[PDB]
Amino acid sequence: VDWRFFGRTEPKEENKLWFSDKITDAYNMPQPTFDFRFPAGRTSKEAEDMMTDMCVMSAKIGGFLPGSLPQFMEPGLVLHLGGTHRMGFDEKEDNCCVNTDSRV
Amino acid sequence: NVIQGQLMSVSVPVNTLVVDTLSPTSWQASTFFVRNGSNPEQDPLRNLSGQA
Amino acid sequence: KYDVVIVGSGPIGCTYARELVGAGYKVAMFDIGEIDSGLKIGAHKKNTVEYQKNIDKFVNVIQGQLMSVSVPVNTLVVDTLSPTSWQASTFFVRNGSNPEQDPLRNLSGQAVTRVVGGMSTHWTCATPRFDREQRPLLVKDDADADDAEWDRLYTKAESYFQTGTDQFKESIRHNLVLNKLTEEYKGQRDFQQIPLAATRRSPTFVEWSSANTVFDLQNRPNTDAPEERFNLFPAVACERVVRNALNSEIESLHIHDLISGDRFEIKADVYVLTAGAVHNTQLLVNSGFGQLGRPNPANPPELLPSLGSYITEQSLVFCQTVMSTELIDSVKSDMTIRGTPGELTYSVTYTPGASTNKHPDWWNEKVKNHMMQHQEDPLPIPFEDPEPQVTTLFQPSHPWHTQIQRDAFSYGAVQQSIDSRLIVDWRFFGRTEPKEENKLWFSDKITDAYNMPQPTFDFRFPAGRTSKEAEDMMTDMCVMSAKIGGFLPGSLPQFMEPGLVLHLGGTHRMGFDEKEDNCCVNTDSRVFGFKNLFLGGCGNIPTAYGANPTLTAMSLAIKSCEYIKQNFTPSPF
Amino acid sequence: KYDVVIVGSGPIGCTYARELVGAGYKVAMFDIGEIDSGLKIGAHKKNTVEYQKNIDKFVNVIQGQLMSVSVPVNTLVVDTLSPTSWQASTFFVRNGSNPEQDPLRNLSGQAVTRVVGGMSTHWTCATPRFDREQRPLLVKDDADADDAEWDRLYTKAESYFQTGTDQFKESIRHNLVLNKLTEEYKGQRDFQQIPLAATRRSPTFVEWSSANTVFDLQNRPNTDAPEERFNLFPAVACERVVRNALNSEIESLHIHDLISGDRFEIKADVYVLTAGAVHNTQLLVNSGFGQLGRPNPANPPELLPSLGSYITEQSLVFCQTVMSTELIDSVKSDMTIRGTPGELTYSVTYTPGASTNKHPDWWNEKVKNHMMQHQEDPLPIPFEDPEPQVTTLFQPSHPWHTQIQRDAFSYGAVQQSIDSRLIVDWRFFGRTEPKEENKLWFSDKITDAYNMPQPTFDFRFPAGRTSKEAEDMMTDMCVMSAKIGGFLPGSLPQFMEPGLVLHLGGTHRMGFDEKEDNCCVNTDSRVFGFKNLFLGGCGNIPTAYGANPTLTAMSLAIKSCEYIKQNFTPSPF
Ligand SMILES: *Cc1cc2c(cc1C)nc1c(=O)[nH]c(=O)nc-1n2C[C@H](O)[C@H](O)[C@H](O)COP(=O)(O)OP(=O)(O)OC[C@H]1O[C@@H](n2cnc3c(N)ncnc32)[C@H](O)[C@@H]1O
Ligand SMILES: *Cc1cc2c(cc1C)nc1c(=O)[nH]c(=O)nc-1n2C[C@H](O)[C@H](O)[C@H](O)COP(=O)(O)OP(=O)(O)OC[C@H]1O[C@@H](n2cnc3c(N)ncnc32)[C@H](O)[C@@H]1O
Repeated sequence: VDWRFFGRTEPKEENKLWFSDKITDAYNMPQPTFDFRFPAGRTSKEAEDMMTDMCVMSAKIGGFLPGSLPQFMEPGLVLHLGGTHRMGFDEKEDNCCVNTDSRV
Repeated sequence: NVIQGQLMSVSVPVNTLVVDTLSPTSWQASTFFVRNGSNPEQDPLRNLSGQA
Repeated sequence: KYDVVIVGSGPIGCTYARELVGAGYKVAMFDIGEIDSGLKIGAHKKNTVEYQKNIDKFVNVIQGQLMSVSVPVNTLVVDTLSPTSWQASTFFVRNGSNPEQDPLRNLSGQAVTRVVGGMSTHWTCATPRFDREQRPLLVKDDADADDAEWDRLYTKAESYFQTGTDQFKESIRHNLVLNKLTEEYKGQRDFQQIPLAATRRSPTFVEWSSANTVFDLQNRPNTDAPEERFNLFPAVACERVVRNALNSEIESLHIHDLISGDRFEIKADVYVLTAGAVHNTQLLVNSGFGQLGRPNPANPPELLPSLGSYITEQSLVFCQTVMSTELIDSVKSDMTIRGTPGELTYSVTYTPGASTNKHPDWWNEKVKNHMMQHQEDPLPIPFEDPEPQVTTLFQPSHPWHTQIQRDAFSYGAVQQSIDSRLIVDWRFFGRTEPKEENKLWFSDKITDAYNMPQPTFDFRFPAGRTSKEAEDMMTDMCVMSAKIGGFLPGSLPQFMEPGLVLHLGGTHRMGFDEKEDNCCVNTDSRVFGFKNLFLGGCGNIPTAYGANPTLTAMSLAIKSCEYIKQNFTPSPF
Repeated sequence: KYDVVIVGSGPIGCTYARELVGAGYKVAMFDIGEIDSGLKIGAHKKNTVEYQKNIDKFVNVIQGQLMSVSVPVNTLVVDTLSPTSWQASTFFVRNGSNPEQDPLRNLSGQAVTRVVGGMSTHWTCATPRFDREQRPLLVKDDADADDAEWDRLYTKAESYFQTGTDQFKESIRHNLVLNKLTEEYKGQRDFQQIPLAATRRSPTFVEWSSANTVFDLQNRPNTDAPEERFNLFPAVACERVVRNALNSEIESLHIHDLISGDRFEIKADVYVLTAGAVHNTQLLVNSGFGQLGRPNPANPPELLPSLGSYITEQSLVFCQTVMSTELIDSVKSDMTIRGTPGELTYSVTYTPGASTNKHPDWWNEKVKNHMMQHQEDPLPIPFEDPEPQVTTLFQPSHPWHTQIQRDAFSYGAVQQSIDSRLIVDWRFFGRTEPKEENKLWFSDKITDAYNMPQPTFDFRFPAGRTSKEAEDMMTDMCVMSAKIGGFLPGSLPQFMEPGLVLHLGGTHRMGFDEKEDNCCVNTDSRVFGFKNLFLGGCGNIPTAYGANPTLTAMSLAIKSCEYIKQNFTPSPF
């Protein structure tokens, strides 16, 4: 049995996806670059509490499989990236890019 | 394998792993230079290395 | 001819030596292994200046002297050989494997050490007492008297080992870990330093105890002990104790000198076997106790039917953690920190004696000095900080022993990327119910490297409580360790191979009545029916225990020595 | 105050001790390391009965005492940590790494051993002579006289080491390998047993030589040597030799007692440094020879400008093979074999003395007995067969040393599937041209675990001949080994990490003229300009060599002792 537990990440202004003005990708487009750390506070506290929850819960079904012991996966392997062009009611007030009609 | 076959990494930092078991006749650079499609802008410690 | 012969120069044999040499007996001691620890015979191998400056190297020394007890026949397929290479058509018995061994009913991790001083040349030195729930009875039907007997014996044992609980009191990391854990358990689990057989000599050097601490193993008489009589004979395999016909006395010991190759017999009044849990059993079975060969429930042994049954070994779980931001920041919580490290304006200061300080001035001085003198280093932990040595001892509500430390460890290339000061080891040790079906037996056909009957395990962790607790123990380590930091990749929470822990007991177990308690020795460690044969070691322990057993084994050995002293007279000098 | 002080108790220090104690000098010897080899001080650690019954365990003992010289700063990314774990924002200097070390210009495999007896406590004991093409000149402009000098010195060195070439003559596997290789090379390469410093005591036990063989390291005078004077002082770090102003004499040696922590100075007439290739250099640079810090071509050292330059280390390639069907079948070529193993009609017979037999009766007896008494075993090789010990020595046409053996090896789980009798190790060792740009230097800021200037390598294998030969050497091992069997998966042909081989030379090299030969010592191993300072060890070797260097180092040390004997008078007893 596989266990995958997925945590929530607070949006923080310092967490960015930006694009190189010099370097390009395979399609000659500006090369994507991440400036990302999991926020301190709630996000990190919950992530570790989440790991513990999976250890506790999974023990009810059986022991860990060697070679697949409890672990954090590499950041962004999960592919659930959001907030790169985020929605809100007011551009300035909600620090966002699109409205609730997804209109820029 | 099908999943792995179509996930292309977004930003790969410059690799700095030391391989010092090469033959003396093999060419080797004196630095860990930007290679193999790595992104030289990418700080390896502030990445989403798994993003694809 | 001697008064007493002791087989094995481990810390339990040395306990007998210490007591009986001191009492004026003419003692001989034999060990199959050799003197290979320095001029302090049987001393701890980690007590060199060079090891304590390169501590992770010591794991190699441990590995170098753990020889696997029973290896099953290997059936791994290698089909990438060249076509010209020879290959058998079957997975035949090879490379010292034991063909009697079922690979799925083994203690694959069980190993033995054959060197003077035994495993005490390399052990971790943790010497906790067993609480009542883990401990065999020495007095029946009076718990107070039983507690008093145990307290007196353990106190003497702690004396011999030089057990202390204060040698790591000035470690920042020790404190950091202990102080956090004790805050998080609501007063319902107590955390202390692991009781350690060790004496600190300086802030960077600890003299770990060993067999040598217990008894120095020098031949006597000598200048320091002109009226004592002791000889030690290394590289002598003890092969057989010779039973009389009535099974009431041992009459000699057969030995094989490994150097000359000659075989002798040695006469003593008293024979003590302290060859370890595995090798005590083997020597007994080779002498006609229990039985050789696959055991049959139809045909039980007539002599010591319980020998080699009810064996126990602990479940062991392990991980490492990387210390949390919260804890690293707390190290420096009392400091005012201004500027950027390495720049002209950088400073780290504290106010001595301030009441709002979390830490005493000794801590703050060390941290401030480290931070100001090593501005290239981003951690507040000083460089020669002693390692954490933390436990919460076994209790009914958490019936497992715990050790939270930073022991010698061979980090992989990627783990070595993590600063060692951040790394904490977790080892949790479970207790195993004694079950008659769990056995150590010996082949009637196959022999080991010393031409002795080959040991074979028939072991599974008992169903019920033992297995339920082991898994609850794994969970406890996941929960507890999360309070200090996340898991270190490559050292994620795992069960270790059965018997890697080396806390095997019950192979020649103690009780009040041979039949009623299904046992082999009485509370004097005397073999039932025999006037003059005693066994010492963890194999005597008949109970389900989680804590490290050597101190308890030693305590039983002191009691056994008292019996010998009360009943056998030393020969005249 | 002593006549002679020797720094280091390795086999080269013991050579000086042997010669000079014997000649009647009052000798002191210091070693930073401790006595930890048994009561035979400085003896080979593989000389226990237990290791020779469990030989693959000995690799752990070697690993346990090789401390890396210079480790670069690690920059491996671990990004699978929990978010609560502390992490630095940079790959900062940690875990004892050397921040001066360029990771791409290192000898990452270089390590040192600090124990009494040095590396001779664990070495492989191969003691070949160097042919002319590898060997420094002791006499200029007369090759015959040079050859005579070398023959006399090597002969004495072989005596001290107890070097032999016959101790493995009855190994089936030795023969199987040697006899095949010599048939396949058309008479143009000669194969012999590796000359080994060792004395066989029985068919399953070899007493490997060490420093102890050379000099027993017991204090004198003693009962065996009432008129000799020697003291050995372990756990003493030798820190500095004190130069006079004219750089013509050493005036004292500063020492640090590691146990008490006190620092002393010791006066002698003669100072000999035998602390190894790395640590001789370090002790000299700490005493003001050469220079501390990153070297500058602008600003060369005024004292011993060649110290720490022209360093050489060998290229080393390795694989293992699994013995071919052709060779395994040849073992039993003289046998008539009828029936199926384990069945009533199975038999294996030969005709003694038959002329058409390929093998002598001693071989055929062993094989027939093995095959008939172990019918469960599919191989014709007896179980306690000694290991192969085969070489073809360096020659102009194949300028690399070779060793074809079966040494201690920690096989992975899958390799352990292959019967050990089938497995053969290949190690080929190349020669490295001395180049001025190849350096060992010492940090002016960073210190090692003993508070001494931190060693740093600036090394690449020279372009040209050295690199061309190394790759030709790899190819030679692929070609040669294929004659015996295919490669063992997990041990495929590979270059080992630079300096793992531990045959570093040229760090304080010998020659006739300091300026002309770019060197540090003369052919008496005397430091140029100094009346009373001598260096011993592989660091003296100035040439490109492939063969194992210790015997050659020892030969130079005997010559140095002769000079000391001719020029310094022992003090009166
Ligand atoms: C391996 C080790 C063990 C250890 C541990 C960590 C490791 C890496 N840490 C421990 C700790 O923190 N606390 C604790 O209580 N125990 C720890 N251990 C285990 C401990 O070392 C053993 O429990 C203890 O050493 C047992 O003592 P004992 O004296 O009973 O047995 P021994 O040390 O194994 O020595 C027995 C000897 O007798 C010899 N021998 C064996 N067979 C023969 C024969 N046939 N003839 C003559 N002599 C024999 C051995 O060679 C040996 O020295
Ligand atoms: C590691 C080993 C080495 C070895 C080998 C296999 C391995 C696994 N096999 C070899 C073989 O088959 N043939 C051969 O010729 N060499 C082999 N080697 C290498 C060999 O062991 C060395 O070449 C030899 O031991 C060198 O001898 P030497 O006497 O020059 O040096 P040493 O053995 O390193 O001992 C030097 C000692 O001095 C000490 N020390 C170091 N620093 C100090 C200071 N500051 N003060 C006082 N003492 C110092 C050491 O502790 C040491 O014992």
